[PDB]
Amino acid sequence: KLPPGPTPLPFIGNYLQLNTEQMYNSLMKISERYGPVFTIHLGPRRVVVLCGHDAVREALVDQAEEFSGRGEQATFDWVFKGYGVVFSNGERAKQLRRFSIATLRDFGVGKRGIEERIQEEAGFLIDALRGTGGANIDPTFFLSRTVSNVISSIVFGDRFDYKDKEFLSLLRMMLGIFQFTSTSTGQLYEMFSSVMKHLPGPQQQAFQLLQGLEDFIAKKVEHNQRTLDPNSPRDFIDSFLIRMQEEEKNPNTEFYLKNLVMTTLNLFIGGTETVSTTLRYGFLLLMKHPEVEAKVHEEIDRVIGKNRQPKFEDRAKMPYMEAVIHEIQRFGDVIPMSLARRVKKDTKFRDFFLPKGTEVYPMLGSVLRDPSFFSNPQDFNPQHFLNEKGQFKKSDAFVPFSIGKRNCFGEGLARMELFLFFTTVMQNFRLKSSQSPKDIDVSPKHVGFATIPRNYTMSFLPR
Ligand code: HEM
Ligand SMILES: CC[C@@H]1C(=O)OC[C@@H]1Cc1cncn1C
Repeated sequence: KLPPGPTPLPFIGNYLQLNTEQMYNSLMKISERYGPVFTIHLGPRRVVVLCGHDAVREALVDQAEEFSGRGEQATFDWVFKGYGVVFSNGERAKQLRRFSIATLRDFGVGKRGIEERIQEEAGFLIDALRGTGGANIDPTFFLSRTVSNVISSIVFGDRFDYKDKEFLSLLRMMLGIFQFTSTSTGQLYEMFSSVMKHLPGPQQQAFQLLQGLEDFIAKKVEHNQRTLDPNSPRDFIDSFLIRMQEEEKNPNTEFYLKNLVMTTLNLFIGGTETVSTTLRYGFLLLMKHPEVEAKVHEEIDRVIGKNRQPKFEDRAKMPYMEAVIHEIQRFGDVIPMSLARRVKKDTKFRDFFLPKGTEVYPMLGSVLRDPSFFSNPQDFNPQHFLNEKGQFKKSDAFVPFSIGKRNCFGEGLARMELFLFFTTVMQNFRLKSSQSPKDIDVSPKHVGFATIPRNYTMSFLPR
């Protein structure tokens, strides 16, 4: 009655069928044998796996409510423990998601306000990139300081100074955690956390980075409590603390300190790491494909010029830039197995029985690379989202933010960030790799919870 899958052994589950260094490939290799919907055992953790566009959409959209429960990511749940928007369920999820979405809008997300903040911030990236004097540099922290400063703008009330040593520290913590969760040890941790959380190893270093990010948030919150004005909120934290006051006589309220610290931490991490990684992978992809970079320059110079900052409405007159970013996201596949979902109830799904609480892995990478939706799925080719005529061609398999009821509500900010950061860098600079185009490896360095591109250096040269 459960979907078919390979026979597990007691406790270790399907250990013998999985290579934890390549979870995505192992699962895809299993899906080739069993079909697109299968049951896998991550140790004693039973998970149903959805591969391909049709399986992912049929579950997450066509049966949206049923598949709207949140599952586990054990590394991250070490600190969160079900608190905060991302890892919450039921009433807690309803309440925090509604609040988060509305308070981000109040602070300019999808509005003129945040567009101005992003333009300013891009401005500061531009100056910082000129300041290398065309140097061969690691762009990791330049990109990530810039990106993080936007969400930090919204949640903490001010940006970080690029020279701030504590800022760099947090960014290393973030990079560190995503790194770990995409290593074989990270993925074994997903299978055997109840043992491994008590064992020395890279787990312990990852928990310590998570604890450092937690301590920094709770000290930012403590500061806000001590200085709050209930009639003029400075930031997201302020808004949340005001609601905590209004709610202190509701006995069943989800608005309390632990949910504030953990939601704020979801936002800070969310709004920092994915867009940053996307950009870094982006500049690698473009350096590997000079023909695509040249076509980008052409369009920016024609539609925008050189005399001003790019804006968000510029998107509508720029078919090719939209297709490069969509293709960057589709190739990049930054979060390849989504965040895990779970069935809210005993559930019937295309002739299988899913008991209440069964964890579900929507293989977003299998949709981004579904050969029914994309011609040569393993090639970076911006034409994947283009008319024969050259107009922007959408895709139902374009799913890097997932779909359904618990879909990324950061999509709006991220899309605005990607566009303005990519064009404003492209307008002001051309990209020059440390090796020739043919010797650049664009294959990932780590794939697990995230797709992590290889360490590289590059140069930014003015036009
Ligand atoms: C390149 C950019 C981004 C990518 C690829 C991405 C990807 C994802 C994915 C795959 C999920 C899981 C959704 C699901 O379970 O169906 C998610 C959820 C989430 N994301 Fe993002 N995201 C991005 C940007 C952002 C930004 C900028 C923020 C914060 C401003 C953010 C915050 C969140 C939050 C809070 C959730 C939890 C949704 C929920 O459980 O209700 N993300 N994102
Ligand atoms: C594993 C959950 C991570 C967290 O703490 O909150 C969001 C984050 C994952 C994520 C979702 N959207 C972008 N990111 C980087």
